[PDB]
Amino acid sequence: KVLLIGKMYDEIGEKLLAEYTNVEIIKEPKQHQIHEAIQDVSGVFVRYPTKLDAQAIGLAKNLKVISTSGFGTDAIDIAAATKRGIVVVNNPGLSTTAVTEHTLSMILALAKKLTFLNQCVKAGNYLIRNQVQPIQLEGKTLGIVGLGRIGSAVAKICSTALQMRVLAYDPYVPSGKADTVRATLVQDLDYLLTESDFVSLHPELTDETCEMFDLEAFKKMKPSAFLINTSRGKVVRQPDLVTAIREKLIAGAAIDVFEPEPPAINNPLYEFDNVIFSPHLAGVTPEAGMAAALSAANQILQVLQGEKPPYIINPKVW
Amino acid sequence: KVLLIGKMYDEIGEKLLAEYTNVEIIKEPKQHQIHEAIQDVSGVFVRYPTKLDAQAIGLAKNLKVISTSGFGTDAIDIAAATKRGIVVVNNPGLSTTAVTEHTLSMILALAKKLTFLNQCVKAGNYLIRNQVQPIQLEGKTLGIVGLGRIGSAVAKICSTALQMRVLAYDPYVPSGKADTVRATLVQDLDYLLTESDFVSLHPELTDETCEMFDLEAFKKMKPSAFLINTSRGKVVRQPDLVTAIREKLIAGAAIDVFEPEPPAINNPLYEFDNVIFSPHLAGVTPEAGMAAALSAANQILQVLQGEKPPYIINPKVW
Ligand SMILES: NC(=O)c1ccc[n+]([C@@H]2O[C@H](COP(=O)([O-])OP(=O)(O)OC[C@H]3O[C@@H](n4cnc5c(N)ncnc54)[C@H](O)[C@@H]3O)[C@@H](O)[C@H]2O)c1
Ligand SMILES: NC(=O)c1ccc[n+]([C@@H]2O[C@H](COP(=O)([O-])OP(=O)(O)OC[C@H]3O[C@@H](n4cnc5c(N)ncnc54)[C@H](O)[C@@H]3O)[C@@H](O)[C@H]2O)c1
Ligand SMILES: NC(=O)c1ccc[n+]([C@@H]2O[C@H](COP(=O)([O-])OP(=O)(O)OC[C@H]3O[C@@H](n4cnc5c(N)ncnc54)[C@H](O)[C@@H]3O)[C@@H](O)[C@H]2O)c1
Ligand SMILES: NC(=O)c1ccc[n+]([C@@H]2O[C@H](COP(=O)([O-])OP(=O)(O)OC[C@H]3O[C@@H](n4cnc5c(N)ncnc54)[C@H](O)[C@@H]3O)[C@@H](O)[C@H]2O)c1
Repeated sequence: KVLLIGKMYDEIGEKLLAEYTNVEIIKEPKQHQIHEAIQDVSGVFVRYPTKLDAQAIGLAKNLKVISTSGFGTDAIDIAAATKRGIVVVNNPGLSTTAVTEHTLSMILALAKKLTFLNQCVKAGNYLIRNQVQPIQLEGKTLGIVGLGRIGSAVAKICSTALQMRVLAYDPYVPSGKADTVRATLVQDLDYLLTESDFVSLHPELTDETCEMFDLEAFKKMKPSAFLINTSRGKVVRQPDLVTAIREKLIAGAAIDVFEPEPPAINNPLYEFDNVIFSPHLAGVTPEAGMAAALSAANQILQVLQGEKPPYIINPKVW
Repeated sequence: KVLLIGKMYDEIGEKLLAEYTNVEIIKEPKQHQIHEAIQDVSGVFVRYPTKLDAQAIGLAKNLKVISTSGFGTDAIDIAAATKRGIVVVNNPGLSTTAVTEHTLSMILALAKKLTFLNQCVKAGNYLIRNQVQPIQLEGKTLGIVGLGRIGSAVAKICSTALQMRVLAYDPYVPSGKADTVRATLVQDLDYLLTESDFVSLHPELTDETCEMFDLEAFKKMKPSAFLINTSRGKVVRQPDLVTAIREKLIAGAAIDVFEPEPPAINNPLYEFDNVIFSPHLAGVTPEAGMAAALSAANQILQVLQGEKPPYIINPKVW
């Protein structure tokens, strides 16, 4: 009595759901296919970015729970569920460890000039060791923008294990949270820009953070400093980032998120040896996919058994 | 009087020697320049790889201490110094943090397939994200070969911060050292090979460890496992490593040390996308150079004051 609008990130969530419910799978949804199989179901799983409009909720009679595939909920008609007594739940933060490790990977890679030194050896220029010198992270200053799930885990590892001085900028967290991860929360963003040897951004994308890192920000940063962005592409005004690299306002950057996405085949950032990329894979591990599949599949069984799930979007229904 | 055959890695070691001794510096030393300036000095610092033969030792009348720039001592005639009552000291272990960070850099890089994913994006193959999936380190098993200065620091960070199960193989270490870094010391090496998802080498190069990682070792390793070598090139028999990669006995490797060194323009390892390189820079940071310069400069002053230095190579002179 459950419909899967799109496949889950891991098959374990499908096997678990088949233990307790009659499961139906729609693989590539169109405007008409969804409804003719949604009219009688009691639970629905929506894969981002597939959309679920008011026409779909109106036809699902026994529907009691809507679950997204991840944090994204913009494609779902929340209003149609709050009035009808339907609880809607998302699955956020289940790739926190993945991006935390991925962020660390890019900080170390920039410090050890990894991708550059790899090509030099691969092209027989092993003697580049006489001209290039890596950087030791122990003792350097890390600037964390956004002390959320990822920012805290990154801060915790860099301050204690890597023995870095971690500054944090996040006005929406209690003043005592930065001390729990041995970081120092600051109130002025300019202070974090001038003092950091590395700047890694993990904030939510808001109207405030949209293009928060423009040319005005890059000027304040040390010329030897580096930028890491695993959050969202729009957080950095990319032309100003191209300017900072070319005019050497910063020593380099590591980029997992782009604007626009996907980045064009001839992105000007590709030319620089001090900029490295990953194709938006920071939170894409097999383990993270299982967690999203489990959390989404399991919260379905919670509502069908009367238990309050942890990630309700409309609390006015409980 | 103290002679510097070559500059120290940092000027701080030279300033310290000038505080207490009459210091002379030869920047690009020749064999005959050494002879004409060593006759009256009482301490000498030799920058690798310059050689100090019996002819130079024989001409140094007031000589009481010889200090190398690092761990390397093969260019010094120890026998000719041991006979004349001259103490020889090296400078090992002064880049422990550097190699620890560099080792971590390569473990993360392999897990996130960094250089491969970097080239794909830079060449317009951004859609490689649909075919390749990174690895999450949390929960995987790290096999540390050699639980010394570097092996312990790598173990401590990987066990607690990165949340890995850390195994260690080292028959010459007390059983309780692995517990101080939240690792598990094992007595059978085969156990570490079969259980590890990552194997990182940090042993001393002895006749026991010489080519310790041959084809028999690679067969026991998981096909999904990776190899990291920042210790010495002879610890891995390079042909067997080339075979293991090509026959897919292991998932990849990271190499900072080679045998032979330097690697040629046509090293067979270069063809593979799952093998990454650094040109023997794991322990080469500005901080590491300062520490080595201090230790080398300090052991010179220690012998000139009658104090026993900690890194004597020929203890039979004391
Ligand atoms: N991929 C990365 O993560 C990363 C990060 C930082 C720097 N780099 C690269 O590493 C190199 C060193 O970093 P830096 O900040 O000290 O730059 P730098 O210009 O301040 O000093 C680098 C030295 O190495 C020499 N050199 C640099 N690039 C070379 C090349 N392609 N071929 C031959 N010789 C070269 C230069 O003559 C210079 O003296 C730069 O080319 C930079 O683009 C790469
Ligand atoms: N590259 C990937 O694969 C990937 C995966 C997951 C998440 N992300 C992104 O990484 C980022 C971090 O994720 P998260 O789980 O930590 O989110 P989160 O909700 O846990 O934390 C976001 C933080 O941003 C802070 N913040 C809000 N406005 C700010 C501002 N003006 N200045 C500074 N800080 C501000 C908030 O107080 C919050 O603590 C998000 O933007 C998310 O979309 C990327
Ligand atoms: N740190 C690194 O640089 C690193 C580490 C491991 C693997 N790799 C590379 O990543 C790729 C995938 O890793 P794997 O161990 O899972 O290999 P795999 O043989 O287990 O299969 C990988 C999957 O991705 C696809 N794929 C593999 N190589 C591809 C390529 N060059 N272009 C497009 N699609 C490809 C295949 O269709 C397959 O389904 C391999 O090419 C491997 O050499 C790089
Ligand atoms: N730039 C570089 O890449 C760089 C820098 C420094 C050192 N190194 C090399 O890496 C290693 C540095 O490690 P370290 O500083 O901790 O030295 P270390 O002496 O403190 O540790 C070496 C360990 O090897 C262990 N070992 C000896 N025989 C073994 C065996 N048969 N099996 C397993 N383990 C054995 C010893 O018990 C010892 O603990 C050395 O090989 C050194 O030459 C490389």
